[PDB]
Amino acid sequence: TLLVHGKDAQGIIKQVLSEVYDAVTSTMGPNGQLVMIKNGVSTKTTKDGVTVARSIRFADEAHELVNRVITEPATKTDEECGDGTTTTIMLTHALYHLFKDFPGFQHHRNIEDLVERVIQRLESMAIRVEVDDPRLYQVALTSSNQDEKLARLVSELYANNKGSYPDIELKEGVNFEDQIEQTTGRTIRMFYANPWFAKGHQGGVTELTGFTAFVIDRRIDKEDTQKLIDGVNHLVKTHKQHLALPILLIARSFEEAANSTLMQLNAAHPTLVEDGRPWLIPLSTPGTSELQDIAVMLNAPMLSDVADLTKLDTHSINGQHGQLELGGNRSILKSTTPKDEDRIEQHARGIEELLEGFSLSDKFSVRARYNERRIRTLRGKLITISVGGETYSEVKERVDRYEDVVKAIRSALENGILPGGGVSLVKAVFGTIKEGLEDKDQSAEFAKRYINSGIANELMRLSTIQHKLLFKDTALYKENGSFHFNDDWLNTPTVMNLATGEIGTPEGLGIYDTAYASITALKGGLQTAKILATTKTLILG
Amino acid sequence: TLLVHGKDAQGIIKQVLSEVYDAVTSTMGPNGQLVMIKNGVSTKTTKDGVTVARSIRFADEAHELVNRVITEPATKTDEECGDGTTTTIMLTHALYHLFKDFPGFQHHRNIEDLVERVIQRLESMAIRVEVDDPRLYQVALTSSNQDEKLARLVSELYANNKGSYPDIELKEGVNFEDQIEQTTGRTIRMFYANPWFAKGHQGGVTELTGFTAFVIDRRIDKEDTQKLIDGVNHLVKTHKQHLALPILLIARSFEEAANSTLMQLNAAHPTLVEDGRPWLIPLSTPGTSELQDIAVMLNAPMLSDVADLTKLDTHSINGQHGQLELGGNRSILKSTTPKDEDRIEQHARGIEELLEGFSLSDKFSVRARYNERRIRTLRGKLITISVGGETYSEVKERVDRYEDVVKAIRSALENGILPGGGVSLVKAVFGTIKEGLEDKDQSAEFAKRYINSGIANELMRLSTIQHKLLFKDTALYKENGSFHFNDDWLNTPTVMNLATGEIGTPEGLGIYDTAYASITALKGGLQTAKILATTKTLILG
Amino acid sequence: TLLVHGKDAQGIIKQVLSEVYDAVTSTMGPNGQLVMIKNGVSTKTTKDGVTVARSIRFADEAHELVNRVITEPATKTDEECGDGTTTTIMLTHALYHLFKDFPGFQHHRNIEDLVERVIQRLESMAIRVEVDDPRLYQVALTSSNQDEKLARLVSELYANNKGSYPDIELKEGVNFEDQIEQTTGRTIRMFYANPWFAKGHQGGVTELTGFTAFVIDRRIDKEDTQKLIDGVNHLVKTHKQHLALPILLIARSFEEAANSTLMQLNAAHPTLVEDGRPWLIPLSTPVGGAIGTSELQDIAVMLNAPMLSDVADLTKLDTHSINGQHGQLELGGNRSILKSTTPKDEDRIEQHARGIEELLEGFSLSDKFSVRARYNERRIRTLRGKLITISVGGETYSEVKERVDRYEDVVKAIRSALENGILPGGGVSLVKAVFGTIKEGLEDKDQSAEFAKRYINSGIANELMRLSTIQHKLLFKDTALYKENGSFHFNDDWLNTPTVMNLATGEIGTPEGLGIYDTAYASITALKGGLQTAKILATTKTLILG
Repeated sequence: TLLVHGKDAQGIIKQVLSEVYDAVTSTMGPNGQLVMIKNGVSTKTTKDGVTVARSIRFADEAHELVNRVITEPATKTDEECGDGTTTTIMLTHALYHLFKDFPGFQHHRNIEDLVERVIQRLESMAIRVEVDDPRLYQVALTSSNQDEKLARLVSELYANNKGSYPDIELKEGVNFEDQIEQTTGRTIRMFYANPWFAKGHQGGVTELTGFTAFVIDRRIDKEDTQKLIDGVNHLVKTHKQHLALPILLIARSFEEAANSTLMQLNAAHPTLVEDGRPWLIPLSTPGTSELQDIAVMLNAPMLSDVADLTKLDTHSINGQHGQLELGGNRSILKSTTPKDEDRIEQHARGIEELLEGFSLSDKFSVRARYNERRIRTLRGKLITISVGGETYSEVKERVDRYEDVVKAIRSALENGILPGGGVSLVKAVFGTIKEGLEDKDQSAEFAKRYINSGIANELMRLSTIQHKLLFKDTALYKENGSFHFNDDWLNTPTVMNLATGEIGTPEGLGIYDTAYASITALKGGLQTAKILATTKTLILG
Repeated sequence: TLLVHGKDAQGIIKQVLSEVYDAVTSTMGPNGQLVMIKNGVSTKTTKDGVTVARSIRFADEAHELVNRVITEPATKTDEECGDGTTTTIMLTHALYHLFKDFPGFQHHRNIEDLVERVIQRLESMAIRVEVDDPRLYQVALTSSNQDEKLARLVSELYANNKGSYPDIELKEGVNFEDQIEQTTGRTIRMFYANPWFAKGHQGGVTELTGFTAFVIDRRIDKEDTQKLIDGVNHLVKTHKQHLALPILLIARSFEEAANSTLMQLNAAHPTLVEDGRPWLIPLSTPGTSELQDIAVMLNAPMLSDVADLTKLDTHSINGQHGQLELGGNRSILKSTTPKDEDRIEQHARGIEELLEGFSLSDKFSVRARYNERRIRTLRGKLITISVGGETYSEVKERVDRYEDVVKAIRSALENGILPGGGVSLVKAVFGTIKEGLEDKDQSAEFAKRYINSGIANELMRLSTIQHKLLFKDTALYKENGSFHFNDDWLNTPTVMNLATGEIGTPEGLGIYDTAYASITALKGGLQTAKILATTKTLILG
Repeated sequence: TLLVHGKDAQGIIKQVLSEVYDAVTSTMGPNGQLVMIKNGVSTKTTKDGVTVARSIRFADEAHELVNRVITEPATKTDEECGDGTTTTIMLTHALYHLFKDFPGFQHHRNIEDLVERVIQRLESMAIRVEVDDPRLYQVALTSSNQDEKLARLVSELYANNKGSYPDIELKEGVNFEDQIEQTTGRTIRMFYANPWFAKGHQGGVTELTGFTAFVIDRRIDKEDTQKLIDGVNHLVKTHKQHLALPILLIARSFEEAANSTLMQLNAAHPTLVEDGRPWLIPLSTPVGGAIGTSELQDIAVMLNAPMLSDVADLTKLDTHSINGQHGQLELGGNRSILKSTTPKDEDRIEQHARGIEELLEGFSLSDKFSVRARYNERRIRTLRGKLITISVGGETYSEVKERVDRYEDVVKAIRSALENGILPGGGVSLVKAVFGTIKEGLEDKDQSAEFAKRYINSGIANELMRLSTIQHKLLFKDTALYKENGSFHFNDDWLNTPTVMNLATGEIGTPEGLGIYDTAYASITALKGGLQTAKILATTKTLILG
């Protein structure tokens, strides 16, 4: 195949990045255009930044090779958070032109360094919103495409449950009206290894009022078949007196070689079978410390090896008499005694204490957010909303609109809130320039690198891009050719509510963004911009 | 694949909308042309708007992509009502030009708001015609191609049965004269799960003079096989004294796993078999509240779970001694005692009271119309007319002529009536402009948005389009180049009867349209127009 | 696929109609050209209008789409009557040019009404020929392509059998000479409801020497399944002593719901099965309407069957009502054929035939030419008709099968001649009908004011006169009628004594004098069908190829 080198590769990169920019940006604003996507023999018409980005294709192999670098990192890998895909592609294009404008390795190490200081300001500027705070409604109203009914309902659900963070699931209903099902119960990530072990022997929903759980770490296959026979028969023979059925063997993965062995082990002792219910259930989980949470909830001992089942005692074995609901998708706990809740809360505090002693940068990392996900599983309530409507298509669309509201409010309380309308980036850039210039200690170095170079000024012009796209062709850009920011506008910003038609501050009107989305957009935008600027060779072979 | 953006996309959209408009509109009027459609190795030649719309194809993928947005929403999704597809494509084309003529987001929100107020006028102008009202004869006389005998008979059939909406079936008779068979009986949506349960064990028409029905909600499969054995044997053993055979188990769906179980349960008690007839029949229905109607008709209790069959009493169990005719397509009730009719009428009033307390906009929704479909099932009589004539061909043609009359009268009473000839839309536009301008409170704002802009004036020109296509090349457009409306014509409109050849008022001559068709054409025309106007991107990958 | 709209659609339609017109019309006349058709690896050379029409193809889809509207209605649907396909295409082309010349919906509604009044004159002009009348020979001579031997033989077969109308079948013989087989046997319109009930259980030709028929009036479906079980088991149990198998249940229509029930009823009594033959056969008749009711009454009289209104009437029966015949019957998928009829039965049939004849004797002269009288005559002909089987011979194999087809054309012509009527040939009857209709409307002083405005002043009347001449022109151009001047023109005097030319002899005279006639049904249907297809082609503006 062909090999592209020199001015031609940098020629292709520029063209692809241009075409992707135009298609994704036109979506934004009050004059937001619509994109018409073909799928098979149907037509889907939308204005969703992610969906447009996911679906752009090119004919040439060279063009497509580049296209998988600008979209796909914020498209295929980004499965957890859908929002902030429009923004990342936007900043990539912006910062790419900054790198082309100040060439050479010495400038690049200065650009990368200033942008890194701006990121530190945005991480500081984040407003940590509380559960009771009414600002959640404004975030809910914006994310729901100006829904008055939905934004009221979801905001109330979090506000009424002051003390516990509600986990919300969605199902396609039957009626025209919506129906809410609130439950005081914990959701676990464990599920059936094989459908045979459930009630009715066909993957049903087995309800229990007593159990004895055991958490194994290893992935179980044909090699552990003998260790299970030695393990299970040890407890059934020796330690039967202090044992509440059924015995739950929670692990990472159960292969079909091991599942077939444990089916026969149930048949070996037919005396312990009560109303069809098998007395031994293998349970898989899709992350070592998630099983530690599973162990604490059900008073189960943590075991490394399968052969450790033999060496056990009354001190290690603890059979619970609560209430559990096993399932093919997930298991649900319900009845938790005051003695058990003391153990769970003590374990939850242990995770919280670890988060208290980390740096400010690591609080926004995957480490801290996973540890917060551990806490919420250990202390959470389940709510099931069945969404309704007039047709079939109107229901499933309303389901997606609910899911966007939930994702927005969850991340709002979790991560933070920043002034919307392309304002938080402008405040951060103008803040960091002023801070470095005003600080008389490093003012000599700061002026040489950024100010006198023209990097500082060029970076100010970039932050404006989002505010421009949002509020062009409106009454802000009416007085002159283009609106320009000053020192006063940083203290009291200026936007426009497109629904109402009024001018004010984002704090006054109520326009906000999720902090994690806007920060990741700048981090990811910087990395992808740098790669594109510094590529000189395309290999198609 | 290719990606179309900019002036090309709006260029493609403009062309496809043009070609579809020409092909569908040429059908309308006295000089109504004809379209010649190919299907396999034959030729269908028709002037049916829907059929033309359904069958238009394009060679290019870009062109076909857009074609699925203009035709297919009023073609593939519109299965309940065939009429009002020509009108919807007509208004789409009209309103698309209005959006291109007043560009920018600020104008668009004004257009959408004025058109919305026109819709509120048509919904108010609609004559909800009553059963006893003699205007049905005028609709019947128009639809039957000026039949004096047929329009009288069918109108009398509806008028004499004041209180019940008659369901009409048609059969090819034997005599010269027609013969009418009136029956005071209801049609139900239930039918056989398996052909074995019928008379003769091969899906026959089982006639009964007594039964004991039970309505289950759940979909029944292999999981409910044990619950049926426990349920059926409980009633047959304990509550046999107050039980009239056969026992009807009405539900949502019966799978083959459950049907085979209930076949064996019939064989378990051979003493209760009378003349071959199985004493237990499963009955499926293709909408939770439709089973509630089924429950009320047959004095059956509503049951959520299959296991609820065990916990039952003489208070809950009620065996009827009427007359029922079970069938593979549908079941038909006949003998209803005065005690039962009191229960049905009371339940029907409960549905009517719910409709009384809704908003005016929701009366034309799917919610209200489904609830009216519930009422008509609960209070509906079956009539069988056997159509006769001189030959064989004259009979089957007269059968079709009867069917068009029934379709017309049903839709007239159900939906509403409006003055035809493209007049009701002109009266609506000219009414709404006058109301807003005359109202001195909002006259200042109304003039700025609509009148001074030229929106109001341009909207008046669009309402004329249908009246133009219908009565061009005739004696209305004879005196001058083009006919123009005035203030006086709104009080006494002017059309032309194409059959007779006379000039008068639609009220005088007798030209009418169904209200739901004309309203939904404007609503659907507005949405599709807006989308086409605001699209800038076509993705073919 | 592509979409054709506007002036291009009307452009294609005009071209395809032109090519089909040229290919089919060239067949007609004394200078009648010949068409050479390719079929597989052989060559068929013919001057037959229908066969030319069926075989014309086009390459472009748009062209073939239009071609299926001009040919196929008078080609694929027209199975009963082959003749009058050349005539139908001819008039389509003519009336198409008329609709183009006077455009607009107001003109069109006037054209359709005038042509309708021409049709009414042709139906009035039809001469109802009698069996003994020698004119049938002239019709036979023209239809046989001037055969002296065949036209004599077939005309004699109808003339000698004065009283009974002969049904003629044709078979490929062995000898050089022809052989005639006359049989006293009737043809009935009943046939199998389902192929299972026949001999071999696959729609075969079941031959019987005894039966017990029962004629039901109603159309039978799923509603009558219980009434059949009660009915059949009543006769099989109670009245088995006076019952000759099989039991024939003749009715209007048997639906598949009822047929499946009667299959099981045969299986219920396996003792009465003889050599595979099912003892119960449902039999349908394609009639419909209250005119159609009385054809089943003929079916009832032939087989000594009782007339029954309802299916439930099968229960209340007795030895007086039930009558099992011991004749001979041949059941079939197309039609059933009776053969052996005892002198006792023939007395009942002739008495019933006289009852229909007496009804025709006491009606007015105008009503004798109506649908009522002609249908009642069709009843008589079925009740008194004989079966004749002619085995056609010749020198080779190909000469035999060609002569078979030439026989079939003569039979079809003479049948329809006696049935429908006779009109003066040579494109004379259409000219007489048009010139009659114009003169009648103009001379009638009551409606003369309106008639002049719509037709005469418009130039429609005069343009319609020019069209009726088209057939006469094609037939007698390049001959001594069109010799004195450039073109022959009709006058007032020629309507009283028309002028043609016998192409065989070479003489000038009147069609009545020389002996040139057409079947009335063919000429009427050509005008009706030509008008409908012409209207469609003129008013089409769009072609969808997807």
